[PDB]
Amino acid sequence: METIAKHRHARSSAQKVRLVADLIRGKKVSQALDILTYTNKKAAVLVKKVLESAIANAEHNDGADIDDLKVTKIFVDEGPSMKRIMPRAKGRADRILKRTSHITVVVSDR
Amino acid sequence: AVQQNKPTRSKRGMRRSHDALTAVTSLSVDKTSGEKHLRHHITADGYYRGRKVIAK
Amino acid sequence: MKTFTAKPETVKRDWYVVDATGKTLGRLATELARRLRGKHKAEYTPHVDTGDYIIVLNADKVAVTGNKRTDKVYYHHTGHIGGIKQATFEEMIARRPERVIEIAVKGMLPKGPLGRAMFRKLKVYAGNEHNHAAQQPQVLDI
Amino acid sequence: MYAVFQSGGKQHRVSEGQTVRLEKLDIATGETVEFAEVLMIANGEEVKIGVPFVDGGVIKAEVVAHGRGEKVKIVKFRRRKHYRKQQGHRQWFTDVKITGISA
Amino acid sequence: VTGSGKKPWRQKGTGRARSGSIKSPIWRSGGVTFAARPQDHSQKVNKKMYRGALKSILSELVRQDRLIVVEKFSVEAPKTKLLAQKLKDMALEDVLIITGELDENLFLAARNLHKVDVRDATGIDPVSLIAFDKVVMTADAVKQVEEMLA
Amino acid sequence: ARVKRGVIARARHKKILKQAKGYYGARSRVYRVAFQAVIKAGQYAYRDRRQRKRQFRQLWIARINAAARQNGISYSKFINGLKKASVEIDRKILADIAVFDKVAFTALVEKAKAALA
Amino acid sequence: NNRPVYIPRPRPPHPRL
RNA sequence: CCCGGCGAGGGGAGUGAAAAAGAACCUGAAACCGUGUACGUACAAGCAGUGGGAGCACGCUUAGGCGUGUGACUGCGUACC
RNA sequence: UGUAACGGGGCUAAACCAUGCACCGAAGCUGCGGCAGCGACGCUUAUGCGUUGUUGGGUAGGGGAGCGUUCUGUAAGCCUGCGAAGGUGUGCUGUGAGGCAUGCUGGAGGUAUCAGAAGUGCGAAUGCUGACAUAAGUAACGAUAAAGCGGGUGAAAAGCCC
Repeated sequence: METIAKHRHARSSAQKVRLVADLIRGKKVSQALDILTYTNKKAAVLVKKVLESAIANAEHNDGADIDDLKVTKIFVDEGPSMKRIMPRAKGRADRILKRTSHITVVVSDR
Repeated sequence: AVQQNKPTRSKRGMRRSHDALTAVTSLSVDKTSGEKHLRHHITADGYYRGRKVIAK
Repeated sequence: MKTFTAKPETVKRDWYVVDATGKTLGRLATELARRLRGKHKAEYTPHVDTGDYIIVLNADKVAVTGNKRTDKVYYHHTGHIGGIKQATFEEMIARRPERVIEIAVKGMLPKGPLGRAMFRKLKVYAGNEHNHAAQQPQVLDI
Repeated sequence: MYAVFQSGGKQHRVSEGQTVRLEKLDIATGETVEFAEVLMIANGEEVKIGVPFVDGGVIKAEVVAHGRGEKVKIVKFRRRKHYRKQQGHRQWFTDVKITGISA
Repeated sequence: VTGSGKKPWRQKGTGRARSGSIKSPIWRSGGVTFAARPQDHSQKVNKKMYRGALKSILSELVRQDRLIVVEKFSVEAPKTKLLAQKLKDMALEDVLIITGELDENLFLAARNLHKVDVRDATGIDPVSLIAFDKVVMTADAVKQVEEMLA
Repeated sequence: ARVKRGVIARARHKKILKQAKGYYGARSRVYRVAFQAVIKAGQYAYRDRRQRKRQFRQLWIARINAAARQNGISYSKFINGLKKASVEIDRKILADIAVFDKVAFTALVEKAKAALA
Repeated sequence: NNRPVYIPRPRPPHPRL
């Protein structure tokens, strides 16, 4: 089954979250969950929440037996960026980009 | 002090090849409560080596 | 139709033994480069290594005409502040007699991955004995 | 069992019952053509040309197609001299199948 | 273009291209290098050339039998239905009716007919003759044409 | 009558980028660089349409020279013998014969030797 | 996005080779 | 209805001709950033292409090739204005 | 800076002089196929040529002939919700700018032919506007007056409250 689950407009940068995503790609949900539980990154708790939601969606809207689920696909895409002005020396101004991202997790039983 | 040509995405990825994180993959199971925890660390509920150490 | 091109998988390579005693260094080396490149075969292809394995014996017995035995100088740089080192023909023969023959062949072959590949076929020995008797190395008179 | 013949300014080596592409010829697509200018005929026994074009050797061939070749793009460009030119070419070809080779 | 002539920035020192005004044509929101102005596109045509073209057009309509001459063409009442019937039995759908004298009765009947036009001999133009598939001229309308064409 | 050039410009850029397919980096992605790459490929293609003819000519001569020497005659002598014997076989066929039909080549060198002598 | 620069710079010893 | 912090965001359900029409809403190009698949790449020097070209992976009629993608190796080749 | 005054290997002939016969060698010449300009003639006479000879590197520049885009008439005609424009691929086609058919998205406009008028074609102008890269997950996080612990609240506490 597809049972996708995504979290859009995460405040974390796509690059930073993408390191956490590569850790759990292709692994079973049981091993993915505790891998994220003991990863010391902010992106870890963002991805873990998405993974929890995906498992819940599969259990409720689709077939049960979430024990044999795997994270078939997981990817992070750059989202809209917020432009901010930050003063610098000599009356100079520069643009600060608050980068967001969309985290998409796909789990399946086959 | 500043670049003469913008490095490609190929060079950018090559430099980033060493930034990959590593999973702990070393989760031990408590002797009594059977709770997964980091090695040489107390469990979430407050167990270590079987005996409760936090009592809270 | 399309011109024939040798396929590296389906290439037969023979083994030969050349005695390098009393042979002019350059003229012997020129022949070796021709065999290693495979130019002597009717299926020669510039981008395919069609050459044959050559064993050279008695490298230290190679001969040079004129005063080249004492005037010939081999220079090599070590990539340092003043690391330019020179050796005469006698000094090279005393140190490593096989290297001089390899150096001669090295410069008579094309430069590139294919040139290095065909150079690896050459096997130069200082003595009169070789340990390649399992390859059926037929004697080549030249 | 093959022969060598000269057709369109360039020689071809064709075996029995094979299709060969050669320059355009003033022959309709459904007519046999003759090639009496046989440079060499090869078999189990070898016969050469003491005089060019053997003595009686001929080749029977049937026209198949009269198509045009793949498009070739010709680009002429002069650096810094404000001169660029483009062109295209499709060479006419004739497919012919060899039906018979004489002796 | 609404704006001011002040230089956007100083000639020298700035790291950007020299600029003279916010209204330059190579700038956004203001420009148009060669702005159009209201102009008259009418062109002169000689009287003889106009007459010659009109004579040429009339001759070829006769040659292609696209011109039909009939007696007086009139409608008893100002009704488009009557005019449609009168043109239906004549196998005409796109016709230009040219009459010597303009009568309101015929003018009103053809007003709501797009494919049908009613005109006077004086008010005749080359485009109308070319455009319309068939031209019907009354006997009176014909006579005035030669007099004006001469 | 204002004219917008968005549609035409996008068509031209797509055509160039399509011809630049397979190039590395910006040469296959960026039009400014792709246009230069496509033009240079055009010059090389025109030039190499002529180098190909001479490159194959050299290859045939090398093959004939190896085959002729294997039969005991130099290339220059072998070609001279054919001219004396009035043989119009060109290098392309000669190289092809040497690779495949050894007996036919042996007859040719024998014919060339007879003409020279 | 203009951000005019009003930063004058110090006059270094001119090359005057 | 479910995951979530009585969130944000999302998966179902329903409305609708259409929800990759969900209000960040018609069409949705390019630069730029990603995941998957095929091929190549860790002894090889340079405007990165072009000519020749093995191997591999896909399909086609035939059983030999033809096409598509990649491209070891090799000749020539110092961007544009 | 490093052999560094044959391009290198290397050569005592693979150097030099004299003679000779071979071969390699360019986009030159020839052979084969195709296109275009110009001048003739046999004949078509607003055009092919059973033909003939010759020409076709090119900047500044002069001459000739064309493609495509928006709008006007032709056109209340024609195509189009069993699918227009646009977008994105593929396959044919012309010496060229281009054209034609079609898969998927799209959702209601488009326009033959022949003429007419141009805000009619962009890679550069330290061009203008918007978007997005690079350096880079790098420098920095703004006075070196300084924090530590317990409890509380909370999904989460070094920064909040006690």
